[PDB]
Amino acid sequence: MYEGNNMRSMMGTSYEDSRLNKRTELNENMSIDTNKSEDSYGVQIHSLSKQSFTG
Amino acid sequence: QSTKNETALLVAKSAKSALQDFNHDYSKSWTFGDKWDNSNTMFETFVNKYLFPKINETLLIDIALGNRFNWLAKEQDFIGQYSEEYVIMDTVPINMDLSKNEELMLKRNYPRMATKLYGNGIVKKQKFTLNNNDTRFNFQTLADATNYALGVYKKKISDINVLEEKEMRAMLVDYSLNQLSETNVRKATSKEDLASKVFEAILNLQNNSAKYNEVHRASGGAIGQYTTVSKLKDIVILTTDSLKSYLLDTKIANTFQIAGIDFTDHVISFDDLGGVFKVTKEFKLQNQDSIDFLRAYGDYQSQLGDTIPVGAVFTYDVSKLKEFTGNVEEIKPKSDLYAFILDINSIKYKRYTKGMLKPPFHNPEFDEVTHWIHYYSFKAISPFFNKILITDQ
Amino acid sequence: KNEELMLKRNYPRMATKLYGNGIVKKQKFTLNNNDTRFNFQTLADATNYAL
Repeated sequence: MYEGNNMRSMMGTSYEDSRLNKRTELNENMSIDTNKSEDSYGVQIHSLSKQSFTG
Repeated sequence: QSTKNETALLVAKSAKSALQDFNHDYSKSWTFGDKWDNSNTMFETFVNKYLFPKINETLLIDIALGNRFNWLAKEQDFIGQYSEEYVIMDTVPINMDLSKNEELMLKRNYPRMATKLYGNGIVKKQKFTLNNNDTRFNFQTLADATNYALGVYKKKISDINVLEEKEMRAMLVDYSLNQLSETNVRKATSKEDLASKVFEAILNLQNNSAKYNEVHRASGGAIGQYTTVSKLKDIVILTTDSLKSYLLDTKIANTFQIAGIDFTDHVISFDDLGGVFKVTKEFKLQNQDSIDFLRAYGDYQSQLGDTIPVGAVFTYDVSKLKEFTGNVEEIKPKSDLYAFILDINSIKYKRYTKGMLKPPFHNPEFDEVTHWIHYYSFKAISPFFNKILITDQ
Repeated sequence: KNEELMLKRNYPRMATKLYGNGIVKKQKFTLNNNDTRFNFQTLADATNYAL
């Protein structure tokens, strides 16, 4: 409530939100597409996308 | 056995390695090289048997490692430390015995209360350190070094997810064992028995029971009863993955009317329900290899002589250390036959990750960049809801 | 703990495995133009043989 000048370099600006970023994820999905043995009644074994992890 | 091959002797002479040129305050400053042979090694080509071999690529295999919980993640705003909630206990009504004198209507009856005071969470921290001197002696291109620095950051934001996942399942298995006193355990007898006993226990959630909850260790709810039901949009059951595999290949397969009776949407599971450990007896650190083993997992800050309080966890296999046997106990089910059922909004998970990354610290006098990660997690079990364990006890 | 703990170095650990070379593989075949003509009744089936 008291103003003064709340903006100083750090810890005058840290007690507010302070740059919400990099949320801990379920962006790649778990327990839904993963942990899923609920696959369709298939027709053949067609292919599996070989991914080359490069970085 | 040994080897009289001269280039094997060259590899074995580690005195000329680059490692000796950083442990010491002075060194050689010129190199005369050496005649490198490839013959009688694992490094021959047919034509040119005198070249040092070549590496063509690296690829930096990385996996992203989710949480399986963070719809539980609500966000408080990092103020205060004590939070609590409370209920009113039941009062069964009484008959009208009019023979009693009329002035008791002046006498009072306050309602009764059971609270549960929780307290603070805990803040998790980890460091990592990008060098500019030793680490670039590898990485034949700079692009591999940039992918390296990116991938170490991505996996050090995945490990926090797998960490809080395994310690959540640690906390509620620990609550399943050391709490949840006498009624709500149910002894199964086989891997198919508790498959029936779970939806025996389902539909016991939804009768008005003064049992099935954990009021009897609240503040004022030591003596008295308290009734609560569930809704079936809210129940969460958990178990070993082998149990739900036995479910999904046996009962919903070999039966014939599974249009409505399939509770499998509320089944979360795990591979094994223990890799976690609990302190007893409040030891200290004495031996060198113990903290060296701690260095293998990121625990740098502990030294010899540092105590360990009784309420801590260790989250990986650490009990095989000679200084922990008898002091450290694994939170695990007893018999690989486990089904702990509850309702959601009985667990409280609440973290603060707003100021998560910190600014990097540059150390010029050894030329590194150090990053920290901080986040304030809190988790507990509210004891005011219906829960049933099923094991072999 | 002590406040000078922040200038301690925490290097990341990696785990490697190396791989050798592969194998180059080779096969050869030789066609003829003079006596091969003695075993066909057209030029078309000889070209079918060659393909």
